[PDB]
Formats: sequence, C-alpha cells, structure tokens
Amino acid sequence: LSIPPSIQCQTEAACRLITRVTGDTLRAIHLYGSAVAGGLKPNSDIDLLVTICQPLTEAQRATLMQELLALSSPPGASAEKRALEVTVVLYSQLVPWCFPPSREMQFGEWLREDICQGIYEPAQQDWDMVLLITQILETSIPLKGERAERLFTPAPAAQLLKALRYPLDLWQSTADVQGDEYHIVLTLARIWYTLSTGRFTSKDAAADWLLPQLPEDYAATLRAAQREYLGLEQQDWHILLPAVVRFVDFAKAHIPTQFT
Repeated sequence: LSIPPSIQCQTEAACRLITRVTGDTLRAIHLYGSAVAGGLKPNSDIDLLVTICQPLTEAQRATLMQELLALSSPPGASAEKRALEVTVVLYSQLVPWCFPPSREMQFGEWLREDICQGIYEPAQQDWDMVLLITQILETSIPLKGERAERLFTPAPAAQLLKALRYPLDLWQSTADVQGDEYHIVLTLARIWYTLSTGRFTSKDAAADWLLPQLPEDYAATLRAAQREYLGLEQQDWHILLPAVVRFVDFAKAHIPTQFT
C-alpha cells in the first residue's frame, strides 16, 4: 500500500506543516481516500486524519487553516495541486470512544471563502468520525506515527448502525433536500452500500455497486451524481430536484435497517 508519486510532494508539505504547528501534541497523521483506494482521478482530494493529544490554541487553529488553504486549491483547478481535506481529532475522543465524538477541526475547499474572511468553524460533534475511524481501519497509510490498526479501537456494531443511519432523519421533506441534492444522493448510495456490504470505505465504490440493482428511473439519478463526482460532467441539480426527492423516498424505503 503505497503513496502515489504524483501526490508525494503535496502530501509531504502538509505533513511538515502539520507537525510544525502541532509540535508536541501530534500523535499521528493518516492518509486515506482515493489516494489509497479506488485510484486517483483528476478531481480527487488528498485526505488526512490528524490525531492530537491536547486541543489547539486559537493561534494554531488560525495558522493551520490559513496554511492549509495555501497548500490547497479547488478540485480541478491546477495540475500539481490537489484539494486537501484535513480532520483534526482528539485522541481522548477515540480512545475511549465518545459517542458521537467531537472533531477538533476540519479543513476543506468548502471553507475557502469562510477562511478568507478569517471565519474558522469550532470543534463539534460528528457522527461521521465513527465512520471515518472505521474507514481508516480498513485502508490507510500512517504518514506519521502508528498504523491505525494499532492506534484505534472499533466501534461497537450498534454505534456503526447509528452513525450510518443518522443522516436519514435529516431529510424529511423537500425543503430538507432542496439545496443539498448532489451530496444527499451520493450519501444515500454510500449508506446503502456500507450497510449491505459491510464495507466502510464507500466513496468510489457505492454508486457502481448500486446502479445495477436500481430500476432505471432511479439509476438515472444516481448515474448523474456519480458522473459529477468523477468530474466528467456537471448537472443542474435544481431542475433534478423532483427526481432526487423520488430518489430519497425510494432509498429510505429500501435501505437496510441492519447489516447484511
């Protein structure tokens, strides 16, 4: 399990930046995502988990967000510079597990304008953490420190069910769905996929797995989302809203209530 050469230099720069700002409290830095599974696409992001022992000073938070922003560019912006996603989490939140755990910090290109404004979102509870940790137990490269397998504990099956199904109650109505249709459709495919196959690294696999099992009506909707994810075509998701709403309902009806 190796790091693709093409991201080798960008990954090292973030690593040295993180180690620099974090200094002592740094426990581990894990690489995950398309870079280790599914293969890189022009639009893939480099994904890092940063495990730390104590919380960040506001100064450090500010330094990290600013400097990451600099080492990152929007996906499909430039060759030689890829979108970064960086999640900082307190060791004490994973070991022992707090449910849901808080994440200390998150960087991503969706924060670029907020960061330009000097707006830095604070620590908060994220059920996705449970998913994330479980995901990196399946596949990750330990860029700094111990391998995930040694460092992190599962995640009782019950909580995994809780964390996967949690987003389902986010979308009751059309208004819930209205501006998030692209994210929702892919998330629904991911949840269905993981619940069915038991496999938590879902981002590249889910759609391809599910599409053959979908009646054409819904497959058409999932297909557009995938194709947008792959970055080979972009869709106007506002016109696709009613087909997405239908997708949601059909998905809530058939998505497993338990692990197969």
